[PDB]
Amino acid sequence: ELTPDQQTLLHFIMDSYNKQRMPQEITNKILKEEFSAEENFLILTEMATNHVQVLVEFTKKLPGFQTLDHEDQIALLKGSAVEAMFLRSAEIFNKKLPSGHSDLLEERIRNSGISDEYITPMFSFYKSIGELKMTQEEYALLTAIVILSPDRQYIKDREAVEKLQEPLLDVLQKLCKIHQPENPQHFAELLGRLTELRTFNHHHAEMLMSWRVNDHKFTPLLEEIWDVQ
Amino acid sequence: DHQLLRYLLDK
Ligand SMILES: O=C(O)c1ccc2nc(N3C[C@H]4CCC[C@@H](C3)[C@@H]4OCc3c(-c4c(Cl)cccc4Cl)noc3C3CC3)sc2c1
Repeated sequence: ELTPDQQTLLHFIMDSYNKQRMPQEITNKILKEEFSAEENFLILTEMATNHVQVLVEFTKKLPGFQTLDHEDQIALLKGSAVEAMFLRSAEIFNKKLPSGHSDLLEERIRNSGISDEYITPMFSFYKSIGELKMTQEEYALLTAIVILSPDRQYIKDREAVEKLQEPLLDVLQKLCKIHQPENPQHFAELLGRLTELRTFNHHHAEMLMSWRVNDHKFTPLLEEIWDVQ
Repeated sequence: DHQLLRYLLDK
């Protein structure tokens, strides 16, 4: 059973999620540009600033977001930006999106000044995620439920976020029975991988500082959402 | 902080 409320809700989210595409002229740079450490970082920076914009536009459409406390609206974006960005790339690597150019994207990530410490677990995570064999609807809902985490730092009205989140967890919960009655513990596996995804918040802050002390800079938008000083 | 996030939120 999937409630009618939950079917419309779900298709509405697929609207937002499908609508989130970044232009080809931008993503073609993953394949097109020279491969050197400096160009690799530049391109990752550019895919990221572009992606953040798309992120915001997706979050905006999330039902009831536009009627949240403004201060909390920001606390969520900053809170979820990394986790959401890691899921998007997980989808690219696992689903082999043409426009993601995954093999070349991996080459660029592997030579952009990131410590092995972080590369190893990052790719372990992507591998595990793929093994869940998630649909596009699941990637989409997880991103939605990640953005609307009520446990982020500096949220005032926690319960008001719970209310926006709980329905999406419910819909995902169902999809996990309905699109996989074979494996029972599928939904729980997803949630565990979310915990695993949380650990990348700390890695990413060290990644940023390493980059910065080696005189890389980001964009003003990234600098805001990632809190670069 | 906020400035550019705000700006994207309003559109
Ligand atoms: O819709 C598409 O077609 C499409 C295609 C490709 C594509 N690549 C995307 N990326 C590539 C990259 C992989 C993670 C998500 C970020 C956006 C972008 O982040 C790079 C990144 C990360 C990062 C990495 Cl390397 C892995 C995972 C998550 C992050 Cl935030 N940290 O810093 C940076 C920039 C150097 C400052 S979004 C996207 C959409």
